[PDB]
Amino acid sequence: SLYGQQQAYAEPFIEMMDTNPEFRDKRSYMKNEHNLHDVLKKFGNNPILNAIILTRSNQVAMYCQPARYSEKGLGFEVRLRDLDAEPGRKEKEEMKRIEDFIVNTGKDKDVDRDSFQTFCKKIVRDTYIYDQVNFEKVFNKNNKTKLEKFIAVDPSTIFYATDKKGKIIKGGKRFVQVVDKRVVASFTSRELAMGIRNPRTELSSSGYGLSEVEIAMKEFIAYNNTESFNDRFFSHGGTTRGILQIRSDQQQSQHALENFKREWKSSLSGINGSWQIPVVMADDIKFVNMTPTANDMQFEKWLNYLINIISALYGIDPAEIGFPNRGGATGEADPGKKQQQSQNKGLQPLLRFIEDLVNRHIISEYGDKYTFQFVGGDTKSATDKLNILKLETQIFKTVNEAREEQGKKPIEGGDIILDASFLQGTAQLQQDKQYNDGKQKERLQMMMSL
Amino acid sequence: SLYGQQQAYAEPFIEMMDTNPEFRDKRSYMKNEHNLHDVLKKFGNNPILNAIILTRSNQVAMYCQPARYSEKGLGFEVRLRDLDAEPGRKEKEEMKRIEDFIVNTGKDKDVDRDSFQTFCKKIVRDTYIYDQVNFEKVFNKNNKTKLEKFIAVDPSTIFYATDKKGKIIKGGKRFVQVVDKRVVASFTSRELAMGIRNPRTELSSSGYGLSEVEIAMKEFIAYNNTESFNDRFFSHGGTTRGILQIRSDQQQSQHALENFKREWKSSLSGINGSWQIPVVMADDIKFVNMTPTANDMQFEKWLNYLINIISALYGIDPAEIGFPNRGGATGSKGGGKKQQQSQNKGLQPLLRFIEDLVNRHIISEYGDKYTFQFVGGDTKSATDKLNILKLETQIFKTVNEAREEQGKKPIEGGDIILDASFLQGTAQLQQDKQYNDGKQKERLQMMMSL
Repeated sequence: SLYGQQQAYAEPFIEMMDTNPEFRDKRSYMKNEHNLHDVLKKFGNNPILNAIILTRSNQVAMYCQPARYSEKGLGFEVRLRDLDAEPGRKEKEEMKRIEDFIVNTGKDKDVDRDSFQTFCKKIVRDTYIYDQVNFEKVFNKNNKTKLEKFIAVDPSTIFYATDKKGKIIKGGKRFVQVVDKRVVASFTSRELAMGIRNPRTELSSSGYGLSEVEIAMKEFIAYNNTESFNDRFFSHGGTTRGILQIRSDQQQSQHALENFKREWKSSLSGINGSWQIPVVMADDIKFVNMTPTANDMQFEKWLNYLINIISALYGIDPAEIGFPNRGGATGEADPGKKQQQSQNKGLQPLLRFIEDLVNRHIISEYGDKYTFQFVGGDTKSATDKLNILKLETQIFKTVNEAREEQGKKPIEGGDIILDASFLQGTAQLQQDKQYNDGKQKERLQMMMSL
Repeated sequence: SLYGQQQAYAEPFIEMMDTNPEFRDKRSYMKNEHNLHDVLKKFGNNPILNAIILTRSNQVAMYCQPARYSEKGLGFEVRLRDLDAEPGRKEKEEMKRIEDFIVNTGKDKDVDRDSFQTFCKKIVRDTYIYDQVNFEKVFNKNNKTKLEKFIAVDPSTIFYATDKKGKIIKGGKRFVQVVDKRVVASFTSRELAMGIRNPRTELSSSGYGLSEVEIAMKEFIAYNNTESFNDRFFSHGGTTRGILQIRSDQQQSQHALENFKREWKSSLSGINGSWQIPVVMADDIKFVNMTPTANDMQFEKWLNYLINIISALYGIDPAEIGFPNRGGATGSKGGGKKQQQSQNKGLQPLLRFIEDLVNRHIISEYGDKYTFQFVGGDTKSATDKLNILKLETQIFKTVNEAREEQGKKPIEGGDIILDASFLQGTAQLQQDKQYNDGKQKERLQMMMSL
């Protein structure tokens, strides 16, 4: 079973003829092809796809540092799940250790290992080429329970392992690594993550993703063709403006024509000849125009159309990558702005996907009490914090509580709210005390008299 | 019966010739087709349809996490139905357990199981391809009453089961799974959900949905044809600008013409030849133009029109997906309001549909006291909460009640509202008390004197 024991079938009921009994082939949507990722790998140098991958991964890279150490507060943090909990002395250190582990991408620091930044850039590129992310988790050899490293692995080499009965293996070696169409390694679900953004219920999809490169492939071909078309004007074309037809009773001999070419170039070529006019006394002279007087690129609208569609599949603004956004007219609790809508639509899903992968696979080694999240900045300058506390000191905080939150010594005459009504209250209660004191003393004096 | 015992017929009275006695065929609206879902499956790779499915499912994916743990408040929550109730100590834990179950998509955590995010993306894709969502509910083997997992199922495999009398089964195994036109599984209403967005009263609709892909199918075909037309200029066309007609008493031999081609390319081709002009002394020379001097894509308006219709059926702005908008040329205005309206107009129906499905099928296992809802954020920052409490402390709250809500010890001189009128009242009442004390003591002393 793919997920677990179920009475509904989740895989093709009849075993399709995979080339190998041991793993499920990555069939194209129409099953016209069985090695789809070897097709898609050919597009990894596409300039548009690479512009998207680079812009997205550059945006992502800003979060990669811990917010804890980043004075602007931008980055990620590891936090307790419950907002109501106060972390214990050991929990704060364990969270700092997990943060450090993530930063180093492993237990010890080692310059030979990817940083978290390099890891994230890798898996972003892999998502947008293959729609398949894999990274291996390597546990300590002496203690299988102790994680030491996680490293991203080439997704084109990772396949679901299949039983001889054509069923996908669960609980065992769920995954195999295949090179030259032989299995070179195998992994359990414990040892290898797989992440997919575009899941399908389709039985024959066999749990694999769905690349936008597959969907947009016709568009990519059309784009490539129009680029080659426009370039071949110079590379292969005839740029010749026209033919100068000179006509007489008989064609000139080749010798005559070649010394006429010499008179021409010696009299009219370059800057030196540039404004002279030839006089020619042929019987008739005609010039046939074979090209437009002013050439420019063709099919520009076609290009914009194609690129707009590809951008809509990837969820990016064409104008963010130097193209017209067809239709223009750009579309929160914050007073945000139109562009931020595009930023958000592009950015939060990818970050959330990465968060999901990290939470499921790494933090889960430390148990569910912790959470990994990326966090944006805050609008909490000294001015804003002082305004907030200026209200809390009216509503809640005595001077000394405020000072204590700063670590500043309490002062005699603190422990009061800074409101005149509070003082009128305390002056009332003081008078009340002095009155009750008088009343009780005179009562006592009368009782002693009686 | 389809719904229940009723005297109005809800199904075709005469049994239509279904291919199999055991299940109801998914006939097309006109009954022109009996295998409708195998028709629609061919469109699941359409770039427009996939752009819509991906944008919608990316929008939905943000809500999958619990709001409880999300400091911005965005996500979902499990809640008591009544807003007036206060949850008991055990109810809070039961709600947390149900939330955890939903997040994990099952009782235990298991990296091999779909997350809720993957489930939602799946069922969104299924709604927008088939207008049919199915997921199986798996109960504990020892206790059939205890739910363990829910898993999304391929909607193309799920059919209504029919009695030998051609009536749809109720109370029994209402559903069957059919693969290769044999029944591989069966389900009760307890074990399988079905969700439909586009219901019909039409008797022959037999309880199935209605995909927008079926309605728009002509438009999709026209789209495909216009795309092929525009692409075939490069793939198959003659791009040849024109014919250079040279004419003389007799055509040149092939040898002469081929060494004329050699003179031509050796003198005029590429950048190297780019600005030279040939002189030719044929009797007459003509150039016949066969194409426009400037080619571009054709039928662009037709494309915009088609995609506008498809977007209007799906309820999405074409500008959201990279097309000019005509239905709202110059956008729309009145009611950030433009963004808010467009976003919610797309998103809220699908979210409400998922909520309804979850409430009916999952939460109902725990009884009607609870509800599952997606919840947006709120503008309830510390600033807003402090403003609110700054009013409540004038209207309701003494300093000490506020401090208690913070868990901070009450202070002598609290128990007062921070309004000067309240203190002026209490200052009056104190004097009133001192007067009544004097009056009563002097009354008693006078009575004792008399």
